[PDB]
Amino acid sequence: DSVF
Amino acid sequence: DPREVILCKDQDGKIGLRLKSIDNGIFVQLVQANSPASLVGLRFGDQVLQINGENCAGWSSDKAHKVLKQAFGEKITMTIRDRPFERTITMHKDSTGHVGFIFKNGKITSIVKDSSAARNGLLTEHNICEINGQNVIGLKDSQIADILSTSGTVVTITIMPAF
Amino acid sequence: GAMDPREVILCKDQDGKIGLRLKSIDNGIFVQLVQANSPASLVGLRFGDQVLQINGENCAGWSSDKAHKVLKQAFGEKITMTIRDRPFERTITMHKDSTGHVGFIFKNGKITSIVKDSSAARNGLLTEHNICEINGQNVIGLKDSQIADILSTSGTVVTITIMPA
Repeated sequence: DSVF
Repeated sequence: DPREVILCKDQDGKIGLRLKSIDNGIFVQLVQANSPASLVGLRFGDQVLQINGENCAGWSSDKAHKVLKQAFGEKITMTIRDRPFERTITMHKDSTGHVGFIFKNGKITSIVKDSSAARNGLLTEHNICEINGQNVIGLKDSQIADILSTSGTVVTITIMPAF
Repeated sequence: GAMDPREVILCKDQDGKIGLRLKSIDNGIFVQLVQANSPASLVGLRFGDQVLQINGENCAGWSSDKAHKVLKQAFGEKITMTIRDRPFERTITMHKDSTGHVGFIFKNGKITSIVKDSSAARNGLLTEHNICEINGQNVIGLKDSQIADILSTSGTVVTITIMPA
């Protein structure tokens, strides 16, 4: 995904 | 020390469990909600040492599935070693909102430099099992993402190696 | 608590060594070899321990060569490390049968098969697992024939500490  | 559980099949003859062969043992791989398996507290990553007193050592996933299907009667006994590969790590979002990792297909794939994930030793090629007490096994990435994004500052994650 | 890290402060010995080899695994840094009677052994470090920080700096994502460089270059009189004790460890107690066997095969220090109807089978011994200690004794770095001698000469109760490889 993106960064979490 | 392992523990004994006794499961009662449902109407359809099922217990709401999928098993998987890993390293010549048998592990719980998916536990259905509100199932005979969830009732007795089975979780993803539990190791099944025996089914009805029979050693699971070396059984294929297929054999294990067949044994559950063939079990005489309505109750099935299992001897369980609770999640032998569990690591739970508490991180804290930084002042602008991230804990510092990327994941895909429920698996951590990278760790951001100078992040709380980095500080707290989060590992890649590990499955995300629980976040802040919520089971996320079987969830879509977008659902996992949403849980992470909406979380309070404290983000406690349970991970296991992706075998 | 038990799962939380511990802090060590080490000093390089007269040879400029702490007796430690590290490796990058899954974007962390793990202890791969601890020299006997070294600064590292003397704070209880062992194979499979996870190193979170050295001198306050995160180890996350460091390559094996970078970790080697950091240790080689580190000021000798005070090296701090933040250690997570071997994650994923399992200790299994087995019992020898009338033949002296507990019931497994291993190769290059890693369990490879479990014998049917054996103590190892009953106690859920797993394959693709490194043998770390037998009856408390570190076997990391020993030859298979040496590991075999420890097993063969053991008393009836065989306690093995393992970690997924």
